Amino acid sequence: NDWHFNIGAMYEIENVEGYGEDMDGLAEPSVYFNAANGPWRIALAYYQEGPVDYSAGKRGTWFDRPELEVHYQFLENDDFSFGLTGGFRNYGYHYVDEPGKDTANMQRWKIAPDWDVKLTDDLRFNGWLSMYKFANDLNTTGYADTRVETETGLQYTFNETVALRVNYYLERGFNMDDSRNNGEFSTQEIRAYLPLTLGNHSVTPYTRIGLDRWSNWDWQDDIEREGHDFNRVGLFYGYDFQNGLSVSLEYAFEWQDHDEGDSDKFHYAGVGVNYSF
Ligand SMILES: CCCCCCCCCCCC[N+](C)(C)[O-]
Ligand SMILES: CCCCCCCCCCCC[N+](C)(C)[O-]
Ligand SMILES: CCCCCCCCCCCC[N+](C)(C)[O-]
Ligand SMILES: CCCCCCCCCCCC[N+](C)(C)[O-]
Ligand SMILES: CCCCCCCCCCCC[N+](C)(C)[O-]
Ligand SMILES: CCCCCCCCCCCC[N+](C)(C)[O-]
Ligand SMILES: CCCCCCCCCCCC[N+](C)(C)[O-]
Ligand SMILES: CCCCCCCCCCCC[N+](C)(C)[O-]
Ligand SMILES: CCCCCCCCCCCC[N+](C)(C)[O-]
Ligand SMILES: CCCCCCCCCCCC[N+](C)(C)[O-]
Ligand SMILES: CCCCCCCCCCCC[N+](C)(C)[O-]
Ligand SMILES: CCCCCCCCCCCC[N+](C)(C)[O-]
Ligand SMILES: CCCCCCCCCCCC[N+](C)(C)[O-]
Ligand SMILES: CCCCCCCCCCCC[N+](C)(C)[O-]
Ligand SMILES: CCCCCCCCCCCC[N+](C)(C)[O-]
Ligand SMILES: CCCCCCCCCCCC[N+](C)(C)[O-]
Ligand SMILES: CCCCCCCCCCCC[N+](C)(C)[O-]
Ligand SMILES: CCCCCCCCCCCC[N+](C)(C)[O-]
Ligand SMILES: CCCCCCCCCCCC[N+](C)(C)[O-]
Ligand SMILES: CCCCCCCCCCCC[N+](C)(C)[O-]
Ligand SMILES: CCCCCCCCCCCC[N+](C)(C)[O-]
Ligand SMILES: CCCCCCCCCCCC[N+](C)(C)[O-]
Ligand SMILES: CCCCCCCCCCCC[N+](C)(C)[O-]
Ligand SMILES: CCCCCCCCCCCC[N+](C)(C)[O-]
Ligand SMILES: CCCCCCCCCCCC[N+](C)(C)[O-]
Ligand SMILES: CCCCCCCCCCCC[N+](C)(C)[O-]
Ligand SMILES: CCCCCCCCCCCC[N+](C)(C)[O-]
Ligand SMILES: CCCCCCCCCCCC[N+](C)(C)[O-]
Ligand SMILES: CCCCCCCCCCCC[N+](C)(C)[O-]
Ligand SMILES: CCCCCCCCCCCC[N+](C)(C)[O-]
Ligand SMILES: CCCCCCCCCCCC[N+](C)(C)[O-]
Ligand SMILES: CCCCCCCCCCCC[N+](C)(C)[O-]
Ligand SMILES: CCCCCCCCCCCC[N+](C)(C)[O-]
Ligand SMILES: CCCCCCCCCCCC[N+](C)(C)[O-]
Ligand SMILES: CCCCCCCCCCCC[N+](C)(C)[O-]
Ligand SMILES: CCCCCCCCCCCC[N+](C)(C)[O-]
Ligand SMILES: CCCCCCCCCCCC[N+](C)(C)[O-]
Ligand SMILES: CCCCCCCCCCCC[N+](C)(C)[O-]
Ligand SMILES: [Ca+2]
Ligand SMILES: [Ca+2]
Ligand SMILES: [Ca+2]
Ligand SMILES: [Ca+2]
Ligand SMILES: [Ca+2]
Ligand SMILES: [Ca+2]
Ligand SMILES: [Ca+2]
Ligand SMILES: [Ca+2]
Ligand SMILES: [Ca+2]
Repeated sequence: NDWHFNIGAMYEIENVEGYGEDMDGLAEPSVYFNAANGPWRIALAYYQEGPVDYSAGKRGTWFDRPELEVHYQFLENDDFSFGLTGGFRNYGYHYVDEPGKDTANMQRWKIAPDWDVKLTDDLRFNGWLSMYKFANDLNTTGYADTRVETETGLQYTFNETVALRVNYYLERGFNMDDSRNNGEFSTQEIRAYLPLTLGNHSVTPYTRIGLDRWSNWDWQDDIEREGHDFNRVGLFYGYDFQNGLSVSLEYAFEWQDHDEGDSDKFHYAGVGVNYSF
């Protein structure tokens, strides 16, 4: 035995500047709770996402997203670790001035291997990969029935204060049922992180470098895919209290170049707390 728990909350913001589809930005509140006992770990989350008009005081089309995940660690050694996560979410949508739409419920099932393997005293290879099935209101939801996503690479530890991580990242959305159509996309990036450790402070500068990316949200009128270049930099800061409440702040800017398109400017901001017990 022994049980250990974490509870926490996050508020985050995502916003393409201009009063576009995300009006004044996407605001996203969430709470989560998790519980671990040796090889088992179980996690609950609730989270909402939708655009906001702050002066009008209004939400646009938004969803909430309750979630359950259980993870089993098959093996954990300094030399090797392999674990597997099952999960499930419901995305409950509430439409606002979308003609012929009110409500929808779409589920998402995921299986995800995860691994860590020691290369030398200082260098490790780690990653996970997830496979997702979306299930119910796909035509009104406009999601694609299937997607894969992975982040995998190398981590070098220089000392107790500095480490570096480079990852390859991929996200692909695609439909295995050819009667669809909706929301296919593909993103590939390299992400690099430079975590820095001093006492109770973690500050980590990071960046994502675009490799290749396309979307086709307008497929019904324009069936060819739109290409993009995105590059992001950000900074994460956290502080441990040491008891074990901890808090964190994060900010990132992203340049969004389109092939057809004037470019966009995107900001992400977030704060969170949690408490381990
Ligand atoms: C569905 C909720 C499950 C109840 C979880 C609450 C248990 C709190 C116990 C705190 C004890 C701290 N402990 C055992 C980790 O040392
Ligand atoms: C209002 C929803 C937020 C609830 C999520 C929990 C936030 C962190 C909990 C605060 C720490 C608890 N405490 C006093 C034992 O440290
Ligand atoms: C540093 C503590 C920050 C606390 C921020 C306040 C949390 C928001 C409370 C949610 C309730 C919103 N409301 C009024 C619609 O019910
Ligand atoms: C102490 C933390 C407070 C700093 C808050 C920084 C504000 C970021 C503004 C992002 C703009 C998007 N917004 C708010 C209009 O949705
Ligand atoms: C300081 C950490 C985060 C503060 C704000 C956290 C808001 C969490 C609220 C839980 C989300 C559920 N709900 C109903 C608001 O969507
Ligand atoms: C993280 C475990 C689940 C706790 C969240 C409560 C279930 C969803 C109910 C909707 C309102 C969420 N709430 C109370 C935080 O605002
Ligand atoms: C000592 C209690 C600490 C509070 C956190 C543990 C409860 C989280 C799990 C309850 C799930 C929330 N619910 C009931 C709305 O589904
Ligand atoms: C659905 C969320 C899963 C969390 C449930 C795990 C709670 C187990 C509580 C047993 C704790 C017994 N104790 C205090 C002696 O450790
Ligand atoms: C989906 C696979 C079935 C597993 C469902 C999740 C339940 C986890 C069991 C927790 C076991 C913890 N323990 C040994 C203290 O009982
Ligand atoms: C994971 C927590 C257990 C299930 C909580 C049920 C909340 C799911 C969302 C339904 C909408 C909630 N509501 C009416 C406050 O918006
Ligand atoms: C049994 C615990 C599982 C927690 C996560 C499951 C949330 C499902 C709630 C969705 C309810 C939507 N509904 C039925 C109102 O349309
Ligand atoms: C998707 C969540 C992971 C569920 C994995 C199922 C648990 C397998 C545990 C079997 C342990 C067998 N063993 C090693 C004791 O012989
Ligand atoms: C909670 C465990 C459930 C795991 C389900 C994982 C689904 C991965 C999606 C790809 C499957 C596509 N499909 C339906 C044609 O087979
Ligand atoms: C390797 C562990 C995988 C977990 C087994 C998959 C069971 C869940 C299958 C998803 C659909 C479940 N259903 C039809 C009852 O809703
Ligand atoms: C890894 C945990 C497995 C999640 C258990 C499933 C909970 C809710 C299932 C609701 C089924 C939804 N629907 C429409 C397919 O019936
Ligand atoms: C799995 C997709 C979510 C990305 C963040 C997860 C970090 C790597 C996976 C760790 C496995 C989960 N667990 C319980 C060991 O923390
Ligand atoms: C794709 C190749 C991955 C790199 C693997 C090569 C790592 C070299 C390990 C050197 C180990 C030295 N030794 C035996 C003393 O430990
Ligand atoms: C993918 C092509 C080469 C990259 C493989 C990973 C790095 C190999 C370095 C392992 C360490 C070798 N040595 C002799 C310094 O220990
Ligand atoms: C997919 C890997 C790309 C090939 C390029 C990697 C070459 C350098 C690998 C890092 C090893 C340097 N070293 C041994 C000190 O850490
Ligand atoms: C982190 C995932 C980001 C990439 C794609 C998100 C899935 C969107 C699929 C189409 C959904 C359209 N809409 C506006 C209803 O969300
Ligand atoms: C250890 C660092 C891992 C980085 C390895 C570099 C990934 C190469 C990506 C291949 C390019 C994909 N494609 C087909 C769009 O060009
Ligand atoms: C050490 C990390 C190296 C990254 C290699 C992992 C798989 C990358 C190749 C995926 C190519 C994607 N695709 C098919 C769209 O080109
Ligand atoms: C995550 C990618 C791996 C980057 C590899 C970093 C190479 C470190 C070489 C440092 C040389 C060691 N030193 C100072 C003793 O000379
Ligand atoms: C390397 C240790 C620190 C890693 C954390 C840095 C990035 C955290 C990303 C937070 C969430 C941003 N996102 C993907 C939701 O938009
Ligand atoms: C948002 C960035 C915040 C910057 C705070 C970083 C300051 C680290 C101070 C290191 C000194 C810690 N100390 C005294 C325990 O050694
Ligand atoms: C290893 C992660 C370090 C975080 C990223 C640091 C920024 C490096 C990229 C150059 C930034 C150029 N500029 C002005 C367009 O931002
Ligand atoms: C901070 C690591 C070095 C990053 C260098 C690549 C940054 C990509 C920014 C736009 C791409 C322009 N290009 C091809 C000249 O790099
Ligand atoms: C530290 C290891 C160095 C790996 C750095 C990864 C950059 C290679 C670029 C991958 C493919 C580039 N391209 C053009 C296919 O997108
Ligand atoms: C921290 C080491 C990472 C090295 C970064 C490698 C940059 C790969 C070049 C990407 C350029 C892709 N493209 C086609 C948009 O120019
Ligand atoms: C560890 C690196 C693995 C090698 C991945 C790089 C494969 C290059 C793929 C070239 C694809 C050309 N294209 C885009 C026309 O298909
Ligand atoms: C909204 C940001 C919350 C950050 C609060 C945490 C600040 C770190 C406290 C600094 C040091 C206190 N100390 C160690 C001198 O006692
Ligand atoms: C400049 C940010 C203000 C910091 C907020 C006040 C909380 C004080 C931090 C408690 C420090 C206790 N500590 C970690 C020395 O043991
Ligand atoms: C960073 C946000 C400010 C939250 C306040 C931080 C609490 C610091 C210490 C918690 C209580 C510690 N205690 C009672 C032993 O001193
Ligand atoms: C913990 C991170 C908090 C620091 C906030 C980041 C400082 C940079 C200010 C945002 C710059 C916006 N931009 C790129 C449009 O100039
Ligand atoms: C508590 C740490 C201090 C918070 C710092 C807040 C400054 C971030 C503002 C970034 C927004 C700049 N802008 C409007 C060009 O995007
Ligand atoms: C740089 C860290 C950012 C932490 C705060 C994230 C939440 C910001 C709250 C959104 C601001 C809304 N507002 C005031 C523009 O209307
Ligand atoms: C530095 C502490 C910041 C705590 C973050 C919680 C503040 C955001 C919650 C209030 C909502 C503000 N908003 C986005 C409606 O303008
Ligand atoms: C925001 C809710 C935070 C509550 C977290 C912890 C409550 C559990 C009590 C700790 C241990 C005391 N006792 C004997 C039950 O173990
Ligand atoms: Ca998001
Ligand atoms: Ca805009
Ligand atoms: Ca906007
Ligand atoms: Ca306004
Ligand atoms: Ca610490
Ligand atoms: Ca198109
Ligand atoms: Ca087009
Ligand atoms: Ca492209
Ligand atoms: Ca352009």
